[PDB]
Amino acid sequence: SNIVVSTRTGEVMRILPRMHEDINEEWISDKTRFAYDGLKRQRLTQPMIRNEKGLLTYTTWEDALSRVAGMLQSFQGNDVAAIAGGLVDAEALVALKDLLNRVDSDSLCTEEVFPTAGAGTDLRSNYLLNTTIAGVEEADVILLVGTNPRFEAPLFNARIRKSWLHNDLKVALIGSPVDLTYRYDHLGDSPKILQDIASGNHPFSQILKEAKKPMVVLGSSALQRSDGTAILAAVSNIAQNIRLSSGVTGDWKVMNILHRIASQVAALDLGYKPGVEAIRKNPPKVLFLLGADGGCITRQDLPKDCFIIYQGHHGDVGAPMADVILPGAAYTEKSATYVNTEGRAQQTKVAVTPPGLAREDWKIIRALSEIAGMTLPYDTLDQVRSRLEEVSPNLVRYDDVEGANYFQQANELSKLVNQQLLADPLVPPQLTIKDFYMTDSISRASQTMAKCVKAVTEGI
Amino acid sequence: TRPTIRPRNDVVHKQLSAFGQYVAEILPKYVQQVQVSCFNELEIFIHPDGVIPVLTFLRDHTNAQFKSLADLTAVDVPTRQNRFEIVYNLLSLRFNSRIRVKTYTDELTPIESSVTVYKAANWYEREIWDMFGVFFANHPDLRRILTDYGFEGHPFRKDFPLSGYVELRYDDEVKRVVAEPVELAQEFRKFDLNSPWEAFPAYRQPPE
Amino acid sequence: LHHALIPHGKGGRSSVSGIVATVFGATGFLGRYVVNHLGRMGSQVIVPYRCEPYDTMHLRPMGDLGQIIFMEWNGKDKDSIRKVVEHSNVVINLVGREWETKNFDFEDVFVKIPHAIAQVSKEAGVEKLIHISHLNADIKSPSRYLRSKAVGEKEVRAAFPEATIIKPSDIFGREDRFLNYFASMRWFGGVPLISLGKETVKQPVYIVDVSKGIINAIKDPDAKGKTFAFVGPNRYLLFDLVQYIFAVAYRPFLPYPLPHFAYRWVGRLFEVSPFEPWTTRDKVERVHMSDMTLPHLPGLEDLGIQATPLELKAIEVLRRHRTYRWLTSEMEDVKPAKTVNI
Amino acid sequence: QLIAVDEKLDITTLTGVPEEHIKTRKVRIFVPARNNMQSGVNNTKKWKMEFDTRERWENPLMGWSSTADPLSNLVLTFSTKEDAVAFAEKNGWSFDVEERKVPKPKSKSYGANFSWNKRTRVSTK
Amino acid sequence: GTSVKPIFSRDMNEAKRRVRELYRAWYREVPNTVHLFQLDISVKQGRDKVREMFMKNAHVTDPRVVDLLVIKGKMELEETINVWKQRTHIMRFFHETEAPRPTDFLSKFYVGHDP
Amino acid sequence: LGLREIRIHLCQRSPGSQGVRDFIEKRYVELKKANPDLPILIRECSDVQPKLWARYAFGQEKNVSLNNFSADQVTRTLENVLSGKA
Amino acid sequence: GVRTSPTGEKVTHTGQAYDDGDYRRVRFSDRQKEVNENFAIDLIAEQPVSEVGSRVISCDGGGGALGHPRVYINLDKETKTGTCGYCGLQFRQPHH
Ligand SMILES: NC(=O)C1=CN([C@@H]2O[C@H](COP(=O)(O)OP(=O)(O)OC[C@H]3O[C@@H](n4cnc5c(N)ncnc54)[C@H](OP(=O)(O)O)[C@@H]3O)[C@@H](O)[C@H]2O)C=CC1
Ligand SMILES: [Zn+2]
Repeated sequence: SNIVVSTRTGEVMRILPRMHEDINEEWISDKTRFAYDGLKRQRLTQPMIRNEKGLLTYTTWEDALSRVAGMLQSFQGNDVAAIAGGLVDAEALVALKDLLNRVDSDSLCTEEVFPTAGAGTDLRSNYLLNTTIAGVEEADVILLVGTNPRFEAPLFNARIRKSWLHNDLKVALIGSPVDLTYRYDHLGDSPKILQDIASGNHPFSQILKEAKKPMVVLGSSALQRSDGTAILAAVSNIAQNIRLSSGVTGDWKVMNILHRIASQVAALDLGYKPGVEAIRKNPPKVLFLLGADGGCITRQDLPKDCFIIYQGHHGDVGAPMADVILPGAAYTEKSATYVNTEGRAQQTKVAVTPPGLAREDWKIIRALSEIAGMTLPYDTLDQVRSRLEEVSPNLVRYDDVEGANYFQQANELSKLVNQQLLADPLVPPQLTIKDFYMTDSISRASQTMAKCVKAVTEGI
Repeated sequence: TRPTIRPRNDVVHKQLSAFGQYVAEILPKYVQQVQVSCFNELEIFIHPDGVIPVLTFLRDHTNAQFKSLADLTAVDVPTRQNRFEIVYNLLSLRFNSRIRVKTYTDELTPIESSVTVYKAANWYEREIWDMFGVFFANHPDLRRILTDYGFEGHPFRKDFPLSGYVELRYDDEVKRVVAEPVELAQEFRKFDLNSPWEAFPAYRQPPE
Repeated sequence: LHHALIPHGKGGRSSVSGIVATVFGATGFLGRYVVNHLGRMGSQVIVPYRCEPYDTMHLRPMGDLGQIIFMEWNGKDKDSIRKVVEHSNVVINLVGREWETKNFDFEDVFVKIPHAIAQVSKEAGVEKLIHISHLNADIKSPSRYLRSKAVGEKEVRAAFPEATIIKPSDIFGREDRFLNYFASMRWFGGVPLISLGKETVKQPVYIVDVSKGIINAIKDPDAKGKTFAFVGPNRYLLFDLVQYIFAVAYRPFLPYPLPHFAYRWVGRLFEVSPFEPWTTRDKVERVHMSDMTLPHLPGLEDLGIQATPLELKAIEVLRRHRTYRWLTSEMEDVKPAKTVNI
Repeated sequence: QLIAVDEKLDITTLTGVPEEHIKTRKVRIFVPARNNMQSGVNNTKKWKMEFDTRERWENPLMGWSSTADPLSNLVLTFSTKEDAVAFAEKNGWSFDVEERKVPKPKSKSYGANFSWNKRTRVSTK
Repeated sequence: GTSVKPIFSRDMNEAKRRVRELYRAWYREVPNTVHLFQLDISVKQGRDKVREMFMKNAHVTDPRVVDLLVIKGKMELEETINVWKQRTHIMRFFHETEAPRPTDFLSKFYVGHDP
Repeated sequence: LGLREIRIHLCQRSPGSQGVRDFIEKRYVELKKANPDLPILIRECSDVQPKLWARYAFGQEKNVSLNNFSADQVTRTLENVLSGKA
Repeated sequence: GVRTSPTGEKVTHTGQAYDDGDYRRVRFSDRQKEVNENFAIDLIAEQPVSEVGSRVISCDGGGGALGHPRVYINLDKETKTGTCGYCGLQFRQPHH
């Protein structure tokens, strides 16, 4: 969502909506509006290392960078891995990719899981919301699979409600019968139903066939479960059946994926491996936690005497388990590029500078590279964005959302794997409003969201 | 409409319109526009090449006799290709009248000095050069007048920051006054005062 | 790092440097330069003073609003020292006198006071201590000044093991007693020199270099428990140095040899002044003593300071001693002096 | 007579700006967004040119907000985007330009509040 | 013809000749400035400062900009010769008090956020 | 020697990428069948030029232009990149 | 309602007090810290609640034109008094 940060004397005062007719219209989410105070609560301000007693203690930038560089120079290849968090910018992602490549490492992963079978991340349209948000107001039917769009993407749900109200849009859901603020046809929560729709046995399959502009949306939260590849294959089968029966209506792009992580799409565009399984297969000796506060990897899943480096802006579940802490900037403290769930690249602006000794993330990575001897070829923001263009050109087009349709190739490549589905009902992580308020480090540090959760749990 | 509204004077308006037409007729080569404001002020917009002729006419013609130069100054409008606007205010004691002559220039195009027509211009032009960087050709002595010695830049330009670029302090190591990059204990607090609602419908611009 | 002490700004007057420095002897020759350099970067400077507050006026324009705090202190009172060093993370000791008063002798200003400062700073949680000694300080010198310097240096080291000790040699500057001292003896007709000053070697150092070295040692993590020697790039014979001094000042140079006992007697005669003595016996001893060479010690070049030669800075001190005839003479007109370099 | 200069306009050496504040500065050219708290649109007509935000810190005395860059409050107003771009180029500043965002024309119908069969019928007034 | 009129020079050659005249005048003036203002710098130091100030604008290709630069330099010289400037103004050209700002990436990263 | 990933940056509607487009829509799938573990990132170029990137061990990478190529030309250069032949 | 910080520093009505490790306390050495002794919150808490026999009351702070702009307070809630948004005076209807 396009926003306005209003500051005064170098302090964030409030967040307001900024009108974008194609993304958020005139509205923002409550998490967007009221979670900014979490940027003042549990902040990493100075570098930290472990002392002789095994406790985190403050340190100059020079010594922490030298320690990390010395540990990086020892190991190489598969022994060095990095996990990116949910609020990581494209510049930091590409800097970390380059830094780990100079060591000949490819274990660059994200906590959010996307299936790699078939095309995987090879084709962009495989993991994008191809119809786009504004295109929702053109569809005549939409099928939702294994998601709660109300809490995962509140403005997307608002757009769906708007089309339901004005365009008489027909909505169906496969999953838990959550309250979406509009009436929908609930088909159930068993994933097998998807296969039934593809088969044509199900009543709803005919409904998709008659529709001129059908849309199928698969939430990335359903892809987090064990049979995510099978679910994606079934959804692609449904979309391909629609395209084969009704023919090509044009540039309609039936198939969609709804993301919930701000950093996921940029990481996939840059070539990061989705999921963590690559690290669990080959545990590393040095681990970079670029704002990774999801708790997917702990010290039980790693070899003992593992050198964990955390780089972020908040003290959360990922910081106390690290050996070196490098304080980074938040999204209000840097000019950073984030890519939309529909693929639209946008850039933030600096409202205030990072507190204390905190620095920009790509600058941290570049300084570490220079200390370690493998200096990266970029010194300024323009040069690192030139590198971003070199890796993925769409990351420098800052309002473009057009892209290619490679659904045929992805569908063909998804048929070579025949993984079995699970007989486990689809349950989204967010089931009621109470689960909506705290999702990431900033909103968990926010005292306003604690009040919201308390008020929802006991109304009083 | 009587008590709180400033009264009108149509006689002066008619006289000023007639004289503006007169001046435009006599000098078609340089006069580009003539205006009379609602409070009876006559304005003449001319090409930059007509500074010396027009002013000379306005000083020496029997019907003009604008013997006094009240004020000469510049206005900075960055959105215009010709950034700077040169304004001459003249007073006629014989006919008890005031006139305004406006021309334009940019950062690199010199303006002809009007010292020969009016002696009073000598300092004003200097001030313009000091505050906006407009060069005046054939000035007897053109140099900085208001700023400090060795001052870099022209403060009255819109892109010049309010507090400037350098500040002064006494240093005891060198035993003298030194200039350093400006640093403020309290930054100037910019205020957004403009209302999001239109105030004067009469001045509304076409919406393109 | 105590967030309130995290550096902020561009290193200017209104910036925050993260340094809270108590500068003892800030109303002296070196103290003004040290306080000026500290206040340039925007440091909180605490000035303990025992003189009249008027004599501190020149130190007030050197810092931003609230960045220079003047407090009274007594050298013999440890409570005063604790009061002035309680909130500081750096303590610099520039206390010293070139003569003995009826209240303080050489072992009072160079042994007792430095030891008390070091001990109170160590027990008050001060992190960094800078102590100034002399290059020629040793316990077997004929000068009681230098013997007290050496004793106080070792006592400060004992009380504050991780202290930084800096040993300059013959600091020259506008308010010095090195160039001004030799320029002022023109009023006695001739220049008395022991053995005509042909057996003495001096290596004077610029005042700005010493202040910069102190500031750099403050912000150098590796300089915790080291000992530095601050010397100039050139070594001169005393005769050549004084001749160059008189040449820059454009005064007639009429040196003559004076025996050691006679010069010591004139120093004792001048010692009787209840005010600042023109010269003393200890001053005579230190002037005619060769500068020690300690190559094993770190120097200014190890703190990033390139020592400024006397030739580029003698005019700024000695132009005041010229007459009206020679007042406008330039710098490169005086034919730099002969150097005993290695 | 005219001399026919065929070079790019560059007044950088004449403005007296320190070279630090010419090469490392990034300006933004944009039409400001409407304040979402009011419906007035009079502040979204002209183009603005502003500079990148620099560091602000707290004064050790009184806790005021101190700055070190002179262009913190410099905002310029232009009638068209091309004028702002020309000004930035001739002043030697590197710029980023955001296209104007105009609200789409809406289709409003009062009678739609009382539809016989559509979903737009309201439940209260 | 781009409809642009000159100040003094019509091409780069005349502008270069005016630059050379101004440079000669400054080079001749430097020793008198050192003597009159009682500066603690050498004549070579002042002449190198003049050379640096002239070379700071070596990239200009517009004769009008070169003309305006020469005019400003003439005013500066006229200020210096007539002793309108003071020792402080003359010594501002050297920045003796300003601490040198490091230019490499690591030092900028250590001190703060400015590029 | 050791290839790690390859990138095809093709511009969506410019004529110079037309042949490249044909490749992606005719014989990319077969290629992905042959190299099921090699990242082959298909990305959308601006109005400038189509090109192919090849990254090797320790971060070394090189690019080749694909302007006005044909499907045969692009598969030829891709197979040259894949094998130890330039 | 001044209280003493653990370090011994007086706490202002805004609640500000330098910590033990804060060097900025050195400005109060040989001098004093200025703390206003009359706490407005405690002073306004001492005022008795005014009983009125109307649903809506008016407050101008006293003194007529020397007070604050006149405002009207609703007193329909029985579990909470009506507070003036300028003066802090409390009003309520007869209950019990
Ligand atoms: N100048 C030189 O040639 C070099 C200096 N030395 C050492 O460098 C240090 C500083 O040098 P410099 O500035 O020239 O010396 P100064 O004589 O110029 O100043 C000495 C400072 O110490 C203070 N001070 C002196 N005695 C006492 C006392 N009994 N109690 C409290 N404060 C006192 C003075 O305060 P007040 O004004 O009130 O008297 C004064 O502020 C000294 O320790 C000196 O020994 C090192 C090598 C030579
Ligand atoms: Zn009231």
